[PDB]
Amino acid sequence: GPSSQNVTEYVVRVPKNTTKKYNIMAFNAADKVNFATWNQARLERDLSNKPEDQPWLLRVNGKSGRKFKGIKKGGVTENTSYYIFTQCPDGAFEAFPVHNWYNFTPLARHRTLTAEEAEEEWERRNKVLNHFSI
Amino acid sequence: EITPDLWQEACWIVISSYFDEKGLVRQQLDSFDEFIQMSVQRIVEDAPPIDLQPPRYLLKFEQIYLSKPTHWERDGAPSPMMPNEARLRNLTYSAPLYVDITKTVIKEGEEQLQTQHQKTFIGKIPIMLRSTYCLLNGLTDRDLCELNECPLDPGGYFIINGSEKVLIAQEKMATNTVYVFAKKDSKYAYTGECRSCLENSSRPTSTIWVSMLARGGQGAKKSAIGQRIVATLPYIKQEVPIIIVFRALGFVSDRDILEHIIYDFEDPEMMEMVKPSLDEAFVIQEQNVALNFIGSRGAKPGVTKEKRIKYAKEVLQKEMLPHVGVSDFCETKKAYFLGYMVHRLLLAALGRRELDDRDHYGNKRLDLAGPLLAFLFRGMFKNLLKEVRIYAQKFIDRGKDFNLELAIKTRIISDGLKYSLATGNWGDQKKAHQARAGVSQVLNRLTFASTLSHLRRLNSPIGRDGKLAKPRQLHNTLWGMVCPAETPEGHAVGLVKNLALMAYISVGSQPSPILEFLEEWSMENLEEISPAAIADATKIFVNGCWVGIHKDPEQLMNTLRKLRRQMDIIVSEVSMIRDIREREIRIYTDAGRICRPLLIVEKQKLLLKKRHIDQLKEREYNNYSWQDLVASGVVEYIDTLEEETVMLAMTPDDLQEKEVAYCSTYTHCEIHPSMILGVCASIIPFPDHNQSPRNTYQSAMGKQAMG
Amino acid sequence: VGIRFCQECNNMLYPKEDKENRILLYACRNCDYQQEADNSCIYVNKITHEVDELTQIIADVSQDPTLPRTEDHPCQKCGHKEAVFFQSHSARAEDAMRLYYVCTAPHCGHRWTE
Amino acid sequence: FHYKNVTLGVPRLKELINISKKPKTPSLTVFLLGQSARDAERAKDILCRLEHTTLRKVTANTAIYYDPNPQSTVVAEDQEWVNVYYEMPDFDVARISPWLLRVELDRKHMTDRKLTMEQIAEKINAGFGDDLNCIFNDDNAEKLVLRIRIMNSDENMDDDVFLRCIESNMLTDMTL
Amino acid sequence: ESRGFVENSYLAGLTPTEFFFHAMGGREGLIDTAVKTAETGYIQRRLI
Amino acid sequence: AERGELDLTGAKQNTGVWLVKVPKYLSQQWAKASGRGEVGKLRIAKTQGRTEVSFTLNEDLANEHPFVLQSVGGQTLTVFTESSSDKLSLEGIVVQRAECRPAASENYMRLKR
Ligand SMILES: [Zn+2]
Ligand SMILES: [Zn+2]
Repeated sequence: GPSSQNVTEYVVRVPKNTTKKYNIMAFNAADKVNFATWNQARLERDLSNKPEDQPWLLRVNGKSGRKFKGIKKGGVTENTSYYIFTQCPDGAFEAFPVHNWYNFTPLARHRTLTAEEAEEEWERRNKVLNHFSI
Repeated sequence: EITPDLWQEACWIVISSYFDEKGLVRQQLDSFDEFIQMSVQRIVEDAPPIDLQPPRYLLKFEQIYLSKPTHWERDGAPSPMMPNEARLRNLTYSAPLYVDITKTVIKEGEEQLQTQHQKTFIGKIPIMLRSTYCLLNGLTDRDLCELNECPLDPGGYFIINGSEKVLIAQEKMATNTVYVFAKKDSKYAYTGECRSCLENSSRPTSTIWVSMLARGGQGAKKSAIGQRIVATLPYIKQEVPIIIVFRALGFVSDRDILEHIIYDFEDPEMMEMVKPSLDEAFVIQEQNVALNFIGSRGAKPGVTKEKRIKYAKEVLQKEMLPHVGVSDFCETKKAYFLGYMVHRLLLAALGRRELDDRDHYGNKRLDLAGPLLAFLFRGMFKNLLKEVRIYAQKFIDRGKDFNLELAIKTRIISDGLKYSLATGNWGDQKKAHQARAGVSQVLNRLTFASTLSHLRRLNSPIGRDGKLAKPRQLHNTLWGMVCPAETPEGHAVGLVKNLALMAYISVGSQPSPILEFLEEWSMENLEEISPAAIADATKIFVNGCWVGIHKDPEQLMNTLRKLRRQMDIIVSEVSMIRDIREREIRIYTDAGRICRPLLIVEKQKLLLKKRHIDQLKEREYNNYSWQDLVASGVVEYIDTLEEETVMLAMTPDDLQEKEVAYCSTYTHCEIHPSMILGVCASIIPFPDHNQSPRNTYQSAMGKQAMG
Repeated sequence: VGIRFCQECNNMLYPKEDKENRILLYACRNCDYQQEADNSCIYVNKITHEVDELTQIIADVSQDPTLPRTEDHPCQKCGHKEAVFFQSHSARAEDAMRLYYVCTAPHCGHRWTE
Repeated sequence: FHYKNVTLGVPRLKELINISKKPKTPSLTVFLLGQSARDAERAKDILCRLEHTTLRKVTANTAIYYDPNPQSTVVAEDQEWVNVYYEMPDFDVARISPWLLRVELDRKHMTDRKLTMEQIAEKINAGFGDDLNCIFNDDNAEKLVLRIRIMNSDENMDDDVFLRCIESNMLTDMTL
Repeated sequence: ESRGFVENSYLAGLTPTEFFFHAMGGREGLIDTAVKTAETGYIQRRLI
Repeated sequence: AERGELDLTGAKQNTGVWLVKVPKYLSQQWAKASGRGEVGKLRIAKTQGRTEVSFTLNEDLANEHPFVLQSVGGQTLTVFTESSSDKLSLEGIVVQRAECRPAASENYMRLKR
């Protein structure tokens, strides 16, 4: 097949400017997210921190949809820059710089908790079972 | 080309090459040249500026200089002092110290006015004799006699108020590693420890325990669930469950926490043990309430909420494991290491790995003059900057101006070092009660072999009357690195010890060039990997820090050893351990490890051919010496830790002959087994014929013989 | 005997009992994902602890230059006539002076006691 | 130490000098009155009768199964004896607990103390209450197993954690 | 011979590995005497 | 049309992108990109049991960098943008990662020996 006998040569350019900053949006493979299920998405900087440093908040499907939180990686160009390489209709390659790395993870909308009450809970549990002994 | 049974004259011709170059007190002279070329420049360079204020001012230090030791006469005319006048006139042998300071005024007054005052006087540092900064460096015997000095004097001591002081190397427990003990008296059934210090930059060293409570806790409640893993962080009052401190770093989910702690989910025996750790920590199930829980009990109980969430943020960020990373970023590393610390505590409870040994001599480090004066110079440079502010603020509120040559109190560094050296207590003058005593005693000049046996002496800092025998008995690991026969009687039996003849203490280096080689030799970083590709990989540590994994360890180990054989890229003083069973690889570069050379052995033959001998008996007019012998890969320095993964032969002509043989995979060979004795114990004829306590008496008795 | 993780929130699935069909159900305590148990046993506790370390020793120990070797006992799976033997070197050292062997031929790794 | 364990010398002296509660090896020497002082067999039987023996010393392994019905018999071969009990079915008073506890014993450690699970069976009942119920094999079968369920009067705090608490409590507080 | 049995005599001299084990035995025998004096002196003072 | 609204077009197009790690000195050479931004040409040779990619510097940029292909498995990677008009857009999903290295980095041969 062409992956075995395939051969080719293409030109690479690195434009000194772009119309938009380029970032990486990373997902855990273990989740195997079906992007087709994403009818829509909202994407906003996280509000816990109340800008460029702000973690992202991703809300899939507008109103009723999924939600992820994206946390910035420590470094992205500390030793080596990361580039996005894109194929163009002329076959030539275009390279785009990676501005930032954000880590996206899934969120658990159910199961709310209040440790104040749960602290008393663990003590009571550590008391009732300790009582009525022998 | 081989050396058959000409061995008895061949082993004594390489040992002559060793002592002709190194000498007997290179221990002392090399740690000093380090403290004064690097360890002093870094201290002033890595210091916070003193921005202060309307206008505001700048001050920062750039470069340090020194001059040859000098004495200021009665009328202010300087002159170089020779070491002899320092003894006769009860002077002190020291050298002045300068620095470059730059001062910029920032008032946004449409101009940033900067100015600098270079070579500003600071103080005076003592100078160890025969160093690279002494007046006797590199002189010939015709000139050493002309200044009334002895050409045989070894050097390696200070002259302070006429006296001659010598610094005693102090022992110390190794840092940045995990040790598992078992206190059989207290509530804990197991315990871990890790003393951390971020590359010679912190006055204290933060220590963190990871305990586990006892099984026989009398109480029906805890009887069923079992023991709960606890942690005792620094700067907090109360114990903390581990799942709580895990969530304070993020990682609130319990599928993500239990993959930093357990590396393979086909193990039901371990997962059962960590289950009752979640039940009690199924309380703080979100981040901010967790920070409040740990933030509630500190050195200051927070009255408000935001301060506790602030207070708990840095203590968990700048006091927890500072050796991994202190930046507020890269907090996935502090999670893995804290996971490895707990994964290793469970292995000690299922009985899959043995507990660590306290007196195993591979867990110890030695503090020479270098790492001792540098520790004492920090506490007196901060103390010098703390009192430029007090003089600037009092002087800038009136708004007049500023002048710095009058701000520097020069008596801080001069009288600071000179005091503690002369009297011994390793502290401050108003701190004659909080210091460690017994360092810096007076050189012994009774006989010439009592002088040499003083510049080579260790000291374990445990008490001098404790009846516990295990810090006093002879460890087997002391083979070849500490003299077995020489020790004093009385109350200090086994507490002070002398090191063997060829034992060599390392000086230290930077791990930068090995890390840059490791990443380009197919080592996956920790961040960009999945925690399921960790079961069949060998975790690679470097200097105490987990820095990746690797799916092919042995080739790397042999390659590294081979590189070390020529020391091609690796300072020949780094040790590289690989333990096949626990499936990891360790690398060390720090200062304090104790080494000794051995002979490298290939398949079953030595690597020292005859071509190396007939050109080594000619060093006088050939310029071929010990250094050209290490750089050719026939000898090699072997640490104590690395000495557990090695197979030694005592003598070539007798242990490396094919037969029905003991072993067949010898990796090294000794030079002569007589180099396991100290200085005062190697003047005894036929000591292999006496009873053992007799050899101890003479070694403590030839130190007081007239000559 | 193993462990069960939830398929939604990736947590530990607890066992529960339903009074309808008399079948073990594994439940979660964050969400309420459910499923039935196939082996229908929960707890097991081995006190004999007679685990044969033939399942714990690694095949690369035959690269150790500090272990004794033998020409008497050859390997069965490959016929190599050189082995390397040692002791239990673990706990359960009451009557533990057995002698496990490992073949030294490259890429055999066969292990056996006697 | 050059001489089992006895304390002599100056530490024994200052153990006699003071009367501190803690001798480093308290030991009562015992002598025997009857022909038991002569023959080794009666000496060994009174030996075993004096020594303390708990449960975890006579067990091989334990397992918590789930039998919602005593005829389910999840493990394959215990159906025989549990069934020959089942044709003589007694104590089905309130319910039948779906939670089971199965214990395996080591006849080596059993016979050395001259024990068999009959006396164990009554005393694990007589001494703890009647909340437990023990059916057992016949010792002619090589492996000695006895199965226990909670008294179903409690089913008309989870019973699983309670059964694990009881399991972890009986093997150390046995007092055989 | 690998765990401490010295099979020579003081007239025929010891081999290195035996000279080390002999040193170990002597060392412990040397520590015990250092402890004994203080212990016995103090206890006798109390009793008297 | 809203600030927090993210374009999903790239993803929904299943648009693929390539990811390449580049040394700073080369990247510093690249900030001096020739002409509009051209830096050179990429050469790709695939065989029945070997595939070779490399990049060659522009003659102007000069006044061979082989690629090491890296796996993207274990973590799904996509690229998302922020315009100078602050509009947000997803350009694509990462179908390749790589790291060009200088050829014959000195001794390595010595360290193999
Ligand atoms: Zn769940
Ligand atoms: Zn084989």
